[PDB]
Amino acid sequence: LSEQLKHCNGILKELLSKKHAAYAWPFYKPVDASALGLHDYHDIIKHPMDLSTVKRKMENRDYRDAQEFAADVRLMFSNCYKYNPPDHDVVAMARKLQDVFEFRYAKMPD
Ligand SMILES: COc1cc(OC)c2c(=O)[nH]c(-c3cc(C)c(OCCO)c(C)c3)nc2c1
Repeated sequence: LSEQLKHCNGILKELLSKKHAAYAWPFYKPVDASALGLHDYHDIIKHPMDLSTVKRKMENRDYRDAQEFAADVRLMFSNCYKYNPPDHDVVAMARKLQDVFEFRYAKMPD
């Protein structure tokens, strides 16, 4: 599972790469609810998550296994699906980035 954590890190790097930037960018940094006018965001979302936070946790060796890492990535998408009207542009972007994630996560080495 050092090997599994390296697969996870590879996924993370891909998610942050220019390849996916057109739909990944809203996930780069924590949602700035204040800035955006989303004054209910932190009443609705108990545990914010974003790719910069996942990167910091990987860098700090916070994740002890692939499943812990995946839980944070899925939390980030679930927060998006919870908060937003399902026709919002950001939800379309979340679906696309999550397709990238789930297909490559599935290729995890034993
Ligand atoms: C700039 O990055 C983001 C990332 C986001 O999530 C990962 C979101 C997100 O979850 N919702 C919204 C968002 C923004 C506005 C101004 C909204 O009001 C529409 C008018 O009623 C709504 C419903 C959602 N913007 C994000 C921006």
